[PDB]
Amino acid sequence: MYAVYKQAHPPTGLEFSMYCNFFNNSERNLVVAGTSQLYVYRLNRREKLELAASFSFFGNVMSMASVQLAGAKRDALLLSFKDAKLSVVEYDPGTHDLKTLSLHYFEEPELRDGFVQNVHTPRVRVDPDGRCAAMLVYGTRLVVLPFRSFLPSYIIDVRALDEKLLNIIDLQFLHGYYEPTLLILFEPNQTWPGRVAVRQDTCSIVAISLNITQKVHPVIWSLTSLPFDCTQALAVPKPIGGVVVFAVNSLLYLNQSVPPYGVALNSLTTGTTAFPLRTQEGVRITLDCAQATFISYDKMVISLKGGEIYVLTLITDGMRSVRAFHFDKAAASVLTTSMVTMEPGYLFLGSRLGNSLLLKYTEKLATYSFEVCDSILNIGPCANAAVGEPAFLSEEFQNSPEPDLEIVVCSGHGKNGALSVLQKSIRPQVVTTFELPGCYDMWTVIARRHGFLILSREDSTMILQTGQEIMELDTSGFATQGPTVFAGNIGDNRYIVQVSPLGIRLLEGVNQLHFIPVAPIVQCAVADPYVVIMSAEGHVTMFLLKSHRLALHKPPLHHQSKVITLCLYRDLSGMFTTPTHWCLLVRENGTMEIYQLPDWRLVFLVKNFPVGQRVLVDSPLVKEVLLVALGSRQSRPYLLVHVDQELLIYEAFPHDGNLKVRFKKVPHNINFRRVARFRYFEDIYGYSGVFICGPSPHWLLVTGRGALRLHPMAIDGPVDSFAPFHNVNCPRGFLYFNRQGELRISVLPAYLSYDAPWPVRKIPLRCTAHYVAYHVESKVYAVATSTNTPCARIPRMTKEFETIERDERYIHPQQEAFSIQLISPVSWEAIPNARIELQEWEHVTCMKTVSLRSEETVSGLKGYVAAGTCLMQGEEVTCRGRILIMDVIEVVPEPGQPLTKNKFKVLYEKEQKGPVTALCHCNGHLVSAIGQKIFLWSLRASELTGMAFIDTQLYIHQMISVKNFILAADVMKSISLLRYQEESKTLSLVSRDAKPLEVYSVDFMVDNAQLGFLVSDRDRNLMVYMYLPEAKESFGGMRLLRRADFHVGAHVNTFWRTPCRWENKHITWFATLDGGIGLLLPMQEKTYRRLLMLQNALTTMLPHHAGLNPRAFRMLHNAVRNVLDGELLNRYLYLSTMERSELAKKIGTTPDIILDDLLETDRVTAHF
Amino acid sequence: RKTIDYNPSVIKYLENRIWQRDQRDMRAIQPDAGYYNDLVPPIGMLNNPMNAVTTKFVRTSTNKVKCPVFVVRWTPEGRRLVTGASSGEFTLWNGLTFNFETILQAHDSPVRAMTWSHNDMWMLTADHGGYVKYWQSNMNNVKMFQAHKEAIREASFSPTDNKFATCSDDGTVRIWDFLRCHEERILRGHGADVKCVDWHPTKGLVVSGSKDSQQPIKFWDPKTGQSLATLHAHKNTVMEVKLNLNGNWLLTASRDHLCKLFDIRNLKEELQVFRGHKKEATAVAWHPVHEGLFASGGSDGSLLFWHVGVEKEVGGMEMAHEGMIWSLAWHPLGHILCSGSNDHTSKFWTRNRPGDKMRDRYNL
Amino acid sequence: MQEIIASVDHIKFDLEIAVEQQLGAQPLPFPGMDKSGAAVCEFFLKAACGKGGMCPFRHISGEKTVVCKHWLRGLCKKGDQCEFLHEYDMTKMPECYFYSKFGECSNKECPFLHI
RNA sequence: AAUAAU
Ligand SMILES: [Zn+2]
Ligand SMILES: [Zn+2]
Ligand SMILES: [Zn+2]
Repeated sequence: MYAVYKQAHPPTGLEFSMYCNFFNNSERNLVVAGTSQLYVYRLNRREKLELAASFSFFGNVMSMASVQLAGAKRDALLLSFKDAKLSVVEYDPGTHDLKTLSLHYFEEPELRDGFVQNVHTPRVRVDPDGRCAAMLVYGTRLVVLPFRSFLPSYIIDVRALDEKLLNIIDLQFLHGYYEPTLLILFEPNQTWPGRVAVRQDTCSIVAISLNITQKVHPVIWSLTSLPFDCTQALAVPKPIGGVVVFAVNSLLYLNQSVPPYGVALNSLTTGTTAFPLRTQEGVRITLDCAQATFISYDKMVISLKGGEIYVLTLITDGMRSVRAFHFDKAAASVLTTSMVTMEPGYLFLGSRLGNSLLLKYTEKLATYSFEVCDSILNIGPCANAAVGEPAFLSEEFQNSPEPDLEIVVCSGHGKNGALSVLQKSIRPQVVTTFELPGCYDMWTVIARRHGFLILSREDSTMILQTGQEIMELDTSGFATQGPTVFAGNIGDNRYIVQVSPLGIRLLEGVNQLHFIPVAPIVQCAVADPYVVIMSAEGHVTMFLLKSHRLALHKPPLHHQSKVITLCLYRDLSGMFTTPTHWCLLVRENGTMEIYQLPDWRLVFLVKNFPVGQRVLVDSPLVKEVLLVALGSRQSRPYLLVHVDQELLIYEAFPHDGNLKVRFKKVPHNINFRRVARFRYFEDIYGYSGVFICGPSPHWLLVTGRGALRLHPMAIDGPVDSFAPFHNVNCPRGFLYFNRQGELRISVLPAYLSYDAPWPVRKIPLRCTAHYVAYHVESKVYAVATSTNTPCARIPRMTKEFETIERDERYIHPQQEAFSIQLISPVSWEAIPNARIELQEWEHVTCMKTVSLRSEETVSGLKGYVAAGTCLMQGEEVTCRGRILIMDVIEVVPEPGQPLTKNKFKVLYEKEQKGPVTALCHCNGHLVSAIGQKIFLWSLRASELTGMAFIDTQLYIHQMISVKNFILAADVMKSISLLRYQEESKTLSLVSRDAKPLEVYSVDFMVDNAQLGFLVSDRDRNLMVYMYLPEAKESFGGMRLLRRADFHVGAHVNTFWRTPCRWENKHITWFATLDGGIGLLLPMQEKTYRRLLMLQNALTTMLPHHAGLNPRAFRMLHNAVRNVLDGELLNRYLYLSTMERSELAKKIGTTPDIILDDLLETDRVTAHF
Repeated sequence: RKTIDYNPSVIKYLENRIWQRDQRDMRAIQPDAGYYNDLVPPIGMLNNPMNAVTTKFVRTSTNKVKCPVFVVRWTPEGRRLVTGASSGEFTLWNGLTFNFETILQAHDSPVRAMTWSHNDMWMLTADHGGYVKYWQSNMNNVKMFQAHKEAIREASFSPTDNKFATCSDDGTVRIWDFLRCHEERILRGHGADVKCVDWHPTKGLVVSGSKDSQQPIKFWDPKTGQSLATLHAHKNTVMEVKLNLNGNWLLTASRDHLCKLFDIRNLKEELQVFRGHKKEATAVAWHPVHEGLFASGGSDGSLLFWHVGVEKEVGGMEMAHEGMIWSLAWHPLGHILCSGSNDHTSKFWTRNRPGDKMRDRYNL
Repeated sequence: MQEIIASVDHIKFDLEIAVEQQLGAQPLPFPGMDKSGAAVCEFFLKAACGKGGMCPFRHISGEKTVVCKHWLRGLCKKGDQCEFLHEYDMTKMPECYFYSKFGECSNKECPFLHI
């Protein structure tokens, strides 16, 4: 019934791109957006993209455009969302956010002309002159948005133009015209590729001059014979002018004053186009799904299907009348979903189903050579996921109760098809453990290898000399009669300084130079060559390295209120303007004051710092604060403050003699419910960041990509202290204390990239990964992959075959050849000679690991791997399948290849009496949908005997069982519910949803006693059904009744359950088809009802990005909203304490209780 | 023999769903004969309704009794097509190879109505004698009674199947209770033979097309039995009254060679008229998946495919079928269409295959 | 692997309880119906259902051996009173008519027993 | 056995 939706992995995969002036008019930026995310990238000159800002929307973007409005200092963004929503957003200096300028709703019921199912997406266009704009709404309404910043827009009934335009394909704003001219590529008389002998060429192009003031839109330059297969159209820039139409097997250039010039590409146009077409020489390609863009007025770059990159030149004479075309196959690249020419010499190839990569071109010595400069990690369409246990786990952590797992996803497609070994937390590879009692804090110094190691005890202090052998010292050179408060590197990794309550000592190494005596010191921070020590009463002293010898300089500070914390900073990249040294500071009254180290003039001030404002502008009980520069060359600083067992971390941005900087908070999921807590490591496996100790350890990493990443170390429980390490036996690695006083020498596992939001490894297979399954015995993964080959035979029936013979300008259809691999978790490299090659056309419809019963094992089950294939040979050849039951065995490994000890064993393979469209097991049986039925087989020695069959539906494509109940799923009709009574071999239909529905996948929502059937929809809806026989709508349980509803922002295809870290409730994780991972955690009635009030308050009394509505977004497609929104509920933690108190008092609950309810949903959702 | 299997197309669509987010990512099917495996069901290609203009001919299904077919209906799962002939026979044909399975004797009088309940369970019928019968999915008759004293021309279930409405040549529309099988109210007022009745998908309307020129179409109230409205749409003898599943349009089909799309919300303004039938339009079938596309069976045998928003016909087969078409039933997927005929026969039509010179006798 | 991390064997479900007791199962109407695909009565097997002929579920007897050939096709009207076995055991299937009388079996996917 | 092969 009740639940809460939480998002684990944000969607990956861009959809739109553009090179606009987002931040200011001086320098342009690359703005790329996925589904519900917008990223503004930079270019750092190796050429690496850097993330500038990211924003999340309560909607799925359907287009994007930019305008330089009259008098603006920026570029406005014309976002477009589903069902005719237009939002004009803009960057907002001083809040570092996306402000909204004008949001237009066009959801009148009369604009749709009575069409309930909307199959058209909005498409936003703009003039190159920045004079107008447009939007094709519902495919028949055109919202013209005039520009002088805005003017009262109007709607053009495109169907009521001088000629009614139907089935509009693409529309563009033209170049070099007196009035905004719009091209409309449309099909007045639609046709289909399979019906082209009676409707040969059905396309047209029309240009309409938009008169803004008089609202009159005449027609000029109409053409009415274009080939039927016209996919898109591009407007050639001003010097030449006109438009190019990207037919599937053709390319046109059209201008109003000159005849058309079209060239064919492949000889599939012989009888499908009567348009006068030439025959291109030396080129045979298809422009069916191909991005494109213009390098200059003459050349354009095309990225076809398959990723091949071409560079087409518009050969023209001195009259600028395009005379000829010239293609040339340049370096191939990813499958692109968008493209944009960033620089004079650069390009960007965005992609959703494959990593998006930035290119760079140079002239060959008319001809260009394309290199690659950067790529963006992309967990592409998550077709499948097979949760498994990591191969390597330290014997130290082998004794923990909670399971340690990992998920392997079938991401990408085609040439970019791969596997994604996703994990959530950091698992150290402990090398050596020392049982040291009492000591809690430590510091690793450098004397780059860490020469020493200083440990703090209650009364004494012992130092370990690391290197060849780690051994405690006994001689002089350090203070041992008392605890150490700080010990680090002063100078440039060439001097040693340790801080003691009685003073500060400067050491050159083993030896000690001199002792400077000094309210015992409680905290110290060092920024070379500046050392600052804070006493217990708030006194602050400054020390400088004056030649070496530390020098005393009392800082002039007026202590109106006592200083509670203080931090030291040293900026290398100029952002703290008006390298330089700054001493952050937090006062008792709540004011934060960035200072100047050389001088001491006040440079910043915030009136109420502990509150947690979402933006800090110039002029409780904060415990620790740390300001450190993270990123390439230490460019973008971050502020981390520990206040009232709650962590809030501020970014930094510039904004115009006080500091020309401002700090903005960033979303968060860390709850902390004198020993430092933020530990800065400069190089740990090649990473820089901060380690946050405490009850929930977390790792703060940000690479040259500039994007912040937070990773937890849940295994081994809380962490007391931490320190980086670099030894001869231990390479770049760390060193932390356990709650049980267990020092742990560790090293980060080397097979994972900690740049992604979740530590991931991409296993490029170079083929299409379809399924994945984990065999518990022998602990190996199986993978079903497909590779494309040209098709040279046409299956027929009478069997016979026909050979495909044509001319040399012919495009061969891509046939798929399937095969089942065996991926070893130990090295993530396929196992040689362990591969199953299926028949010629066999398409693996399903593949799962199945626990069929057996008697050899002590338990009643064995755990083979079961698959179901199917011969796809057109709609005219009867479709039949095969069940393939493979067991992974062990053999003596071949010498030199330890990974060849495994090998598939084909117990069973037979030609069934229909396609095996779905598979599952029930209490040790095998259930399989073979056509219009579901069978239930028993595992004999090497055969399968049938037990009970029943008829279900058209096409069952997803089955799953609990104990005796089978939850089928149909492509069109609905889910079902079938029950197996073991005593008598009968399969019975318990219930069945009575309404049509295009299902994607099914799973189970498990509560203590009730059982809900979580179902995913084509329209991106998540709903929970139930079997309640004592209700009225369901006669005797005959109907299944929906009890929960939710509209997720992405398609979901796979589910899996993990118990809450809550007596008998299970989480139901899913991975969306755009690289996202979410949860669905059940909840109690009281909790759901008392959080719905907070959700309503958040929806109503908060401003949202682009002015969107959260509540309207989540309404399904009648709606029974029993699923909370953990993404919208998260914004309550973002709010300051004052705003939290105000909203809580408004809704009638207390902030502490609301937090307790919110933080438990994170505590019990910390798996993987 | 011919065998139109939708499994390859459904598997191909299931494969595409993973990495194609709309039609904008769909790789272009080419008009070449070697592109047999690139098809997807109408569910895949959604913004190109052109594909489900089923003009390819698969096979002609005839009985050995040779009696005109008055109603054809597909089993809710599509497993087979049931055919109500003029002798009461219930011939069942396969749903994948369209081959004879079994011939029953359901009614003593010609079958005229056959509606499968909104759930798979039940299948109402009706014959020239007025009798109504209940059937299970295993073709076992469960109950029978006389609903009207004159031939029932149609029977339509409610959104929740507890009630169904029937129309008779007696000139009245009655509304019955499913389980009790007891008439509730007689919706009198048409004054002449009623030839169609369609229960609105959700709101609970009962529209009816009548042979009387004064009130050719009336809107009823299932509960109170009132007459919510009247509509003077056609000149004579509205043959088929069908409602769109979206709950907005009402498409009629009269004996004046015309089919008119009406908006139930606005009965004063005629929304669209579909000219192009050379003779009476005696059948209509909205598409299961494409809202806007529908077929049409003329009294000359012509079979036309229309769309809402397009002035001219999308394209059909004049002389698609000898005699006059009586009913049309799309396959639940929508990739096949069976046409009943007065010429003792029915025919199966499927989408064209890419790469065929459309020289068939029903095409050119 | 799904049954190892999260097991559903120690949880007594409301669905299990409901189907165990035939909860909310109203007697079917029209005594002449069949209602194929319905579970077997769990009460008639121990003592008695108490709703003979009106039961939503199926009442079974241990006498029939040959599998109903119409039930396979999905159209047999006798149903609860069918004189032939109603399970998928493919060892009591009828003997192939063509093999037994008209020589051999034309189709190679025949499930009828060949003797 | 009620059309398994119409
Ligand atoms: Zn019983
Ligand atoms: Zn039987
Ligand atoms: Zn045989």
